Amino acid sequence: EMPPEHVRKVIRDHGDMTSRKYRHDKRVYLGALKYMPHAVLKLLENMPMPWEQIRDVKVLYHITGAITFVNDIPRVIEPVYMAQWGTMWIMMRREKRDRRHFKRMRFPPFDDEEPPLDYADNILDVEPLEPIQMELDPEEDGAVAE
Amino acid sequence: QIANNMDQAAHDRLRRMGRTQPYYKRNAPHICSFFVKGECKRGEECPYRHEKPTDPDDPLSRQNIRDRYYGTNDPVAEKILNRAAAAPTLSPPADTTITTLYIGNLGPSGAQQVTEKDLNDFFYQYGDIRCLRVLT
Amino acid sequence: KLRRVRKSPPEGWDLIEPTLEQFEAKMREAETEPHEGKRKTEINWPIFRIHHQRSRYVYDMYYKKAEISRELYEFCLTAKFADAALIAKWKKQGYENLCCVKCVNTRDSNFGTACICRVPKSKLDAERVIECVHCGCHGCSG
Amino acid sequence: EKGEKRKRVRNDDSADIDGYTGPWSRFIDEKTVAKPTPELQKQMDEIVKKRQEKS
Amino acid sequence: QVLRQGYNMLNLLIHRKNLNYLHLDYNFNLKPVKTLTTKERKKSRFGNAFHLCREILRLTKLVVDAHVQYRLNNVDAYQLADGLQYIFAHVGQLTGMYRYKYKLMRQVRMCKDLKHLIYYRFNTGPVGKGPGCGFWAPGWRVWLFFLRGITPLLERWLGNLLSRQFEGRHSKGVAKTVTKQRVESHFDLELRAA
Amino acid sequence: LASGQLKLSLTGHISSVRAVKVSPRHPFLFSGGEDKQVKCWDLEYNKVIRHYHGHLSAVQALSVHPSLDVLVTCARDSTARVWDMRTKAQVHCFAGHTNTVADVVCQSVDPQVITASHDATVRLWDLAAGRSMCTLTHHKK
Amino acid sequence: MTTAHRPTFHPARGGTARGEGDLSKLSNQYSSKDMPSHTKMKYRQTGQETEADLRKKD
Amino acid sequence: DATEKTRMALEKIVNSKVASAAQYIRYTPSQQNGAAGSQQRIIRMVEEQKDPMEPPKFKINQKIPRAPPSPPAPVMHSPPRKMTAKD
Ligand SMILES: O=P(O)(O)O[C@H]1[C@H](OP(=O)(O)O)[C@@H](OP(=O)(O)O)[C@H](OP(=O)(O)O)[C@@H](OP(=O)(O)O)[C@H]1OP(=O)(O)O
Ligand SMILES: [Mg+2]
Ligand SMILES: [Zn+2]
Ligand SMILES: [Zn+2]
Ligand SMILES: [Zn+2]
Ligand SMILES: [Zn+2]
Repeated sequence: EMPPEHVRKVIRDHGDMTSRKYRHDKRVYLGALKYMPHAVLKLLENMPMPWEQIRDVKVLYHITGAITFVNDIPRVIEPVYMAQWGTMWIMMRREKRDRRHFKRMRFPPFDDEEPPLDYADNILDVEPLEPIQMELDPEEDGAVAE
Repeated sequence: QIANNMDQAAHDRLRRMGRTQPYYKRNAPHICSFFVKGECKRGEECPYRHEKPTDPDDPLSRQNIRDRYYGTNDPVAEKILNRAAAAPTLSPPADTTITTLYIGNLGPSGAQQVTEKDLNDFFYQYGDIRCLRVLT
Repeated sequence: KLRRVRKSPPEGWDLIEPTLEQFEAKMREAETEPHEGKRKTEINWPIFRIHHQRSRYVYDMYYKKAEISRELYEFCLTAKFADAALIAKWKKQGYENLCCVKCVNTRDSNFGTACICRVPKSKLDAERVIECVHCGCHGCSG
Repeated sequence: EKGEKRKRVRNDDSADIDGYTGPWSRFIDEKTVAKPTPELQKQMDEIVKKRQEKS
Repeated sequence: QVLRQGYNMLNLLIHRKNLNYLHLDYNFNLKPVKTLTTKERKKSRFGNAFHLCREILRLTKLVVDAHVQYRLNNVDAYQLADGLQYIFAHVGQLTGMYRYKYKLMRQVRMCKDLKHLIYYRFNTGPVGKGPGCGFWAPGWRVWLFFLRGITPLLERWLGNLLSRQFEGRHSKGVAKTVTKQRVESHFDLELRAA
Repeated sequence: LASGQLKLSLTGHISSVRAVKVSPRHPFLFSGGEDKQVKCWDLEYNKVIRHYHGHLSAVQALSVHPSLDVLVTCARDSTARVWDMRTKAQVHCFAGHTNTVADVVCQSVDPQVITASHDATVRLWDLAAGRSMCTLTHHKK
Repeated sequence: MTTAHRPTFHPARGGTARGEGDLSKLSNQYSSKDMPSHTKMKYRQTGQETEADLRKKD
Repeated sequence: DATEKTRMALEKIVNSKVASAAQYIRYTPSQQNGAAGSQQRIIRMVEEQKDPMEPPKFKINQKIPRAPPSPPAPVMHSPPRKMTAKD
């Protein structure tokens, strides 16, 4: 494996595709489209469950940035996963009860002319606000809580 | 057309002009155009050559591919052909009745000198000698 | 990177952190400096050169200098301050000055050969200067 | 045959953030850049103009 | 990255065709920037492979933008989960996909069924109607099983779109079947030949 | 064959049938149409499961190779085409006649394929190499 | 004179579409009907009566 | 022997055909100018790695007339039956 910064630099430099130095890559960028349904599928399959704030995934990516595939298959120990979602059920019901007013977010979340974010600049070092997690009681749950 | 082609006299013309050693300098490398501008920050590392390009007046620079392959207006071909036409060769005298050939560079007298047989057993391949004379 | 490991840094961390924070400062510049006036290869080379240093620093601190224990060294590998796949090479006899990983790889070359920069660069040629395409390494065997 | 290597300017103390090398090497004597002087420039200077006069 | 990549790929196909009078916005709506003539309409109409890819990328942007809004810290944990739940059932609306895939409506109905399944049990008790049911995972899965089947279909369709675009259209001689309309005139040719 | 009784009618073709062969090695029946289609019929379901597409006008003979899994069909368009009856792949086109073909017969030894044509020639074909090497021109018609 | 509504006085010949013997030319487009079918052969059983079994019987 | 010969050629073809749908060479060069002192060369072939993303390289719907027929076979008829006035 090799430094995560490399795909940032490649994707950042190529990204406009007006770059005419990169124009030779344009041919490969088009052909990658054939796989793009497969890249979407692997991305959404991996998506972080609501008790995770950040998930690090392994990706397989083309040396020109042409396409990024997520190489994980997300496996779970299903009694743990049913337990984890069972705690989300408890917590999500509690919040909907307690909130009084719950502001559902707007869709699309960004305007049609708003370009996608600079992630290394914008997202990378704003620290995430905490996820949905139940307060496990370390006396009753100490087999599991840590 | 080339596989069948028969004219041994034409083949032997080509063999003389062809040259007999491979020219690797034409094989080997490209020229450093940042060095032509004069600014090659790569300089010791460079791959490409750091030497004078061919001047743009020099028509040998111009040659396309198709002109070369089809063989029309090919500058290097014309240079070769002009020297081949310039190359000296015999044309016989205007006196039609002359049938005499001077021969020279036979080497010195002694064991290095060719015998009469060495002329007899070769030049009679071409035609009937009427008289033969040697001046050692 | 510390959020990724949940446990807090072990005892040594005050010693390495001033340096490790400077390597991050370098890497953010190298990610972002303009991609013009440099070859299509050259723009990537700062990323690998800083990555090599940062791993070499953590590696030298524990192995050469012993100034961090095991627990902080292994913490650095788990945090991903250190390229520990690459460090596994530096431990090897004959690779102890290696540049990146991609130059050892062989399978990504055309002819199935390691990169040129390996080639005991003393042996290679009388005068040949080299900057291999993967990371600009001039020769990493001696 | 039947029966020195050029010296390098090494800074390989890994803590020296902004200065280090340890397989990145310019030699104690090296040309990083090479250029024609002015006489060789003036020969090449006319060449690019002669290419542009074709237009 | 996958959205940048997906955006650039479709945007490059537009430029490859040289349809510079179309604009693909960052939410993957394909708008025509001017009134097309006739010939620009004939040239630009290109839907089934391209739009189903484009709409799957639209869905992906809705999902990833929800996570982005969370990571910025302007949508907390619960509003993301309700966002993700909403996106998967209500994707029938936000999916322009329904048009091209129209068998896809099977999945829209099945997420509607799951929504009723979850909401009824989730609301049961002192819990009000309206937003907040963040239990996205049952609906999420339905779209992954959709994407399983569509992945080879679109890979084949996009391979045919890309290949004819690079290779050119080879239809200048393949055999044509003889279905309804052609049957009546085709009987005389084979009769007259016989 | 003995009673003369009728016991199927198979309604898949579109305009006319005129080729039938029953395979001597598979439970399949092949048929060719003036509707430009060659069909494979499966004599374990009586449904159709293969179509061989490439003929440009009416099929009018077909033969089923006695030992390979290979099928050959004649049509107007003045060719015979060779098919692989497993994959539907077409892997010869015996162009070389100049007028509509309608007879083909196959045999295991060379010439594996023999074709007869309204150009008043018979041709003998090298089924491996796909070339012809006879033209038996002696017919006037 | 009308003549563009011609009958087939001069029919075209096969062996010249995509890939017909050209097969390196064959092209990467192939999608709809060709792709998926019947990849395993059904050989007829022994005892189809025909050449050797019929002689075997009277 | 005939049936086995027929399949074995097309089989090797079909595998490359669906794909369409160390190893060395010793080269003896008739051009005797040669590599230094060597009447032959021995040379390593490797295959260019196909980029699995790159789309088809070239336009191939180029179309040209049918190749000329193989030279005519003699026509070999019996002599014309003349049937002139009444038929
Ligand atoms: O999708 P939500 O935002 O969770 O809203 C739903 C949805 O409302 P809308 O589709 O009108 O936006 C239901 O409708 P269906 O999608 O199931 O058709 C609706 O049911 P009604 O059709 O009866 O209005 C129901 O409201 P209700 O609880 O009154 O059934 C309400 O569900 P929640 O109130 O629990 O969100
Ligand atoms: Mg119609
Ligand atoms: Zn240079
Ligand atoms: Zn190296
Ligand atoms: Zn390296
Ligand atoms: Zn290297």
